[PDB]
Amino acid sequence: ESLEFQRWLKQRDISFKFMPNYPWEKAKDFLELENSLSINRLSISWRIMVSNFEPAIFIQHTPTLHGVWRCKDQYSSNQFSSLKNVCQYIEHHINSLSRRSKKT
Amino acid sequence: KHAQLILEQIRKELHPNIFSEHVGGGLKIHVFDNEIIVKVNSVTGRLVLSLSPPRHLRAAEKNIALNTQPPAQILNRLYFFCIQTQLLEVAQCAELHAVQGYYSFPYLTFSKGKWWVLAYNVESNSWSVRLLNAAGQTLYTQDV
Amino acid sequence: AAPEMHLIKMNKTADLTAILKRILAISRKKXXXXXXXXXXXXXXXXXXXXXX
Amino acid sequence: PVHGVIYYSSPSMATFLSPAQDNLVRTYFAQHLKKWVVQYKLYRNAVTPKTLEFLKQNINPSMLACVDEATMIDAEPELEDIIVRTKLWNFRQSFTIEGSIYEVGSFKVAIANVLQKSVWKGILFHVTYDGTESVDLARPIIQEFFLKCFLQNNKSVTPVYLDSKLLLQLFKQRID
Amino acid sequence: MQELYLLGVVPSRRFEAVVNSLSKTLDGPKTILEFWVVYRPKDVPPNLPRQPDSWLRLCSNIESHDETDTEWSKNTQWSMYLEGNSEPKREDKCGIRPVNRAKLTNGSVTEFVEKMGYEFSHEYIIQGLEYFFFDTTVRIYQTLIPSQQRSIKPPFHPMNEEQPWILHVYTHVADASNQVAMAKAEANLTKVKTLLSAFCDLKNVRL
Amino acid sequence: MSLEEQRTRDELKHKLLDLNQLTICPSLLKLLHPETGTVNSFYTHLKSSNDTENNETKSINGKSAKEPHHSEHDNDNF
Repeated sequence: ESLEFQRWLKQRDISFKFMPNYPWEKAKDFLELENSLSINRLSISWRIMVSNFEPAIFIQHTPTLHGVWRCKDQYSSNQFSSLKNVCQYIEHHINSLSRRSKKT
Repeated sequence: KHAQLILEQIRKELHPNIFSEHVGGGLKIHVFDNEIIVKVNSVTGRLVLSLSPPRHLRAAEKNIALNTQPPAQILNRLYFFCIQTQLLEVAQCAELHAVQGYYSFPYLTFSKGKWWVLAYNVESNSWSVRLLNAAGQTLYTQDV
Repeated sequence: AAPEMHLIKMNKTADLTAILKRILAISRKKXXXXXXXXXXXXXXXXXXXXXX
Repeated sequence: PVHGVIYYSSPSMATFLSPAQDNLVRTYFAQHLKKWVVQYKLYRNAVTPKTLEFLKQNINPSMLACVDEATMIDAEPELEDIIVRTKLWNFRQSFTIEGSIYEVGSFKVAIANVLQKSVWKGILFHVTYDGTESVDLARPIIQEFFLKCFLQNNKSVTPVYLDSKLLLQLFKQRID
Repeated sequence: MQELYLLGVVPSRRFEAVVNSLSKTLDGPKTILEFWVVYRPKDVPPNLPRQPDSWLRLCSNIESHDETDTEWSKNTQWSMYLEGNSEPKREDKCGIRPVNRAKLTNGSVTEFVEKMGYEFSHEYIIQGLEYFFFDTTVRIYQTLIPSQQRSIKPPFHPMNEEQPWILHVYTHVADASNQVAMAKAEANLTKVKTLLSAFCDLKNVRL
Repeated sequence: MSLEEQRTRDELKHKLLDLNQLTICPSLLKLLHPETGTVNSFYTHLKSSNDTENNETKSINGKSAKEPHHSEHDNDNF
């Protein structure tokens, strides 16, 4: 999925950042990997970037296995189903964010 | 034989709009098209979303664990609901809140942000701008 | 009111009008491209269409 | 994050006027006073009283105020009722708070019809809002939306500060 | 909560050897450490419920707590119990005692029973071992008397330091109205009794 | 000359005054003078702490808190 995002932006070379924070990075003993593979929510923020002076539309992303694409800008946070929804949302940016930036 | 008889069972208990096929119970909560199967042996039917499914299968199938209240119009619940979530994602930009208080119909209210009132309705989807109160003067289109 | 065959009165943007748009008096004509010298003419062709 | 529940002399309309508002909705907001009286005397008042109300903050903690009026311990049971039922304890005309909290935006409005054992008491209203501001930088301005939708025949009672504080604040209306 | 249970002494001399016949074949071992206060509601008038269960039993589990740490008395987890008595005519049969398993959350803890005014009485500490079988479990006993009232510091005071291991298979029914968990759990734990019978002799005792 | 851009930051300082309607901040206006030496209502909805910033051609960071006013190094001004 994250590969689909990254390939999606390799398409257009916009700057963005995969940001892992894995439980399995941690293991003070062999029994902590036992807890390191829990289904629990896992943040993976992304940082799409072409705009300069303005701060990135920082993203919350916790693809829990069950029981997961909510970005935030300077306007409003928004859950997205498909990553494609993120893509097209930033296309709403590639037009309207560009225009609104032009009006500023 | 009993299985495809169930496949035609729900299919003829179902609506024409959603073509259930023998390819694999292709339930068609558009945009998505997804599997309908009953489990071999012990039940909890193997109906499946097309990648990772959330609670939908879990809900219909734990409902199968409930056994009571056969699922057909309930599948229609799945249809209208998953579509609800879809449109909610479509409701994000242009905050068409679709608050349901002004009428509780299955037809389901569509609304607007921020807001004497001038109503907003679509269904098929069909772009019937039915502004109403009562019933204000309206205008209609069938694009897309 | 109206009054006159003049139409637009216009707003953005692209659409397949049927509601519709570019109304002269009351009823829409969907002639977004109509000239000020030809908007009333569009309402005249619309008048030709007004038979039913 | 100031609290501000308000009692009203003009009920019913909350079920009617709030939906009439063109805006958005959330979930339940119901809570229950439960007066107590020990089957014998002795334990009459204060620290060792007939007085008691487990307080049903149903909305969040799901934890009763195991409180003999200003006796601060809390627990879900219920089982404690039966524990209290060792040839002991009765009730008195408590008035439950039930309703209707709804999503709005910058602020959100808790709503609840209020119910004496004599059926009715009188609806309470509340509006949660951002707490970084001092008490009245916008609280009256929030109350502009207590006048939008317009609200009528309000009681003077003013409990004041998340919402756990409302528990003690229940007493502010309970002692009435 | 209708606990179903039996009793059987284990001399300490054979204890851990029994544990080898237990824990290797069971869940656990889990050492127990829980400070009791069985406060007695001295009350008027008769007929008082007066039964041992009728007296209150605040139940502070503290097994993970330090033996000298000071925050315990009203910060470490507490509980409370009256519990119904085990059934009449429960001969040899596992005793069935309904239970109110109380829980609590405040810096004030003990206080409410004295807010109920109840007097202090006898005190001890469950300190045995427990071995799971789903909802059912066995709970072999150690109940040392604490060295001082509201003092968590060992040595404590078993009636003999040649302390009996009051082995105690059990389960906890949600509600006694159905026959289901009755015969079911009685059967499972009777089979558990067959397991202990390979090394012990449990019995019912009136309660 | 270019101070009009800083005046927008001063207008942002006026927005802080607008926040006052909702001292050292004047010294921050003096920092805007140091800069001279060298819609958003939705952002308020985000504040309804949050984030915001200036642009073209200075990245003052008007992130809501009080509020940030950092120039753009990070220049963590408030």
